[PDB]
Amino acid sequence: INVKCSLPQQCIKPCKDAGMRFGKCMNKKCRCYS
Repeated sequence: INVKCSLPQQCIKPCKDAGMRFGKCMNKKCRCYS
C-alpha cells in the first residue's frame, strides 16, 4: 500500500495495528518493525 515516509519514532500511527514500535523509512514508504 502507498504510504508516506517518516522516522520510526513517528510511525506508530501507521504501525499501530501491527503492534510494533520500530520502523524503517525507504522507497517513500514506512515499514513497521518490532
